[PDB]
Amino acid sequence: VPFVEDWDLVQTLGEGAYGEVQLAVNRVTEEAVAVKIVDMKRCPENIKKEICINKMLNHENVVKFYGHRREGNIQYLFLEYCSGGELFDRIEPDIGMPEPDAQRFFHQLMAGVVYLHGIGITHRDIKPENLLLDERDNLKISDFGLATVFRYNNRERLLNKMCGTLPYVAPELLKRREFHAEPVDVWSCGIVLTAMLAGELPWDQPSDSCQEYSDWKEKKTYLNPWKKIDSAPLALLHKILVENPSARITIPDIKKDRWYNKPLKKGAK
Ligand SMILES: O=C(Nc1ccccc1N1CCNCC1)c1csc(-n2ncc3ccccc32)n1
Repeated sequence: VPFVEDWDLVQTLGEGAYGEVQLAVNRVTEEAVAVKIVDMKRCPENIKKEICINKMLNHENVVKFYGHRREGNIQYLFLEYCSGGELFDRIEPDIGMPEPDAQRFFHQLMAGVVYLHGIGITHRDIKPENLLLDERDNLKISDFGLATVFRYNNRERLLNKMCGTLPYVAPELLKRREFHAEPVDVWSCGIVLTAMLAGELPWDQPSDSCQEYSDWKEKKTYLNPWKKIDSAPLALLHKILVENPSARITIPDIKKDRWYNKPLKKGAK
């Protein structure tokens, strides 16, 4: 058993356009889970898609989906709780974080992205606010509200929907009518890596009109944020933040990168 199906809402984890995320604790087991609550009266289609995609997810670096409950016009998505909070909060403004910590988070982010791409899913909005940490500081990708299928029955479909978050979005999304999904998620991962190592975002958007983006294209790496980044991870960023998505490094090649494979001091937590 009796009561095992009861959950107590104990605290608000966050509030935003998606609704709110609360921490819930099981009345009997004390198991902690996150609950995304949405007033479907203010979706029903978006919600269904998010649930359908969540149902496909089973990986250690992706927030797990436990199920959902519909109480009238309120939808309840039960998700894996990540007590370590958002990666965003581990990034010190203007500083970033220690390189070994950034590398470990990057390895884990890559593992989650490889998994998603392997099942034909693109996240479309990778950024530190959406990357969560568990009790051992293991990274988990969250928020599949913009996620979509880019490969089905072994055939790729090109994307055309402009979406994401400007400082993280790849340049082809702003310039081209259609584009491949994978390089767009690679690019945002490179912006996340830059933020972790420098504590700042390099540009407002990767447009010709953006001076900071122009400076990067001109290899002015003596300027911030680049100047703050050691040569080895900077060499990886030179391969990721490549304007032409067809020339941009792919994940299998990121896995062969020198910095990616450099032993640094960091363990779980
Ligand atoms: O799936 C989750 N969230 C989630 C699911 C769907 C849309 C948005 C979110 N959030 C919004 C706030 N930033 C993170 C993504 C989720 C699973 S655990 C969790 N947790 N855990 C700790 C925590 C602290 C702040 C915000 C969310 C948090 N959130």
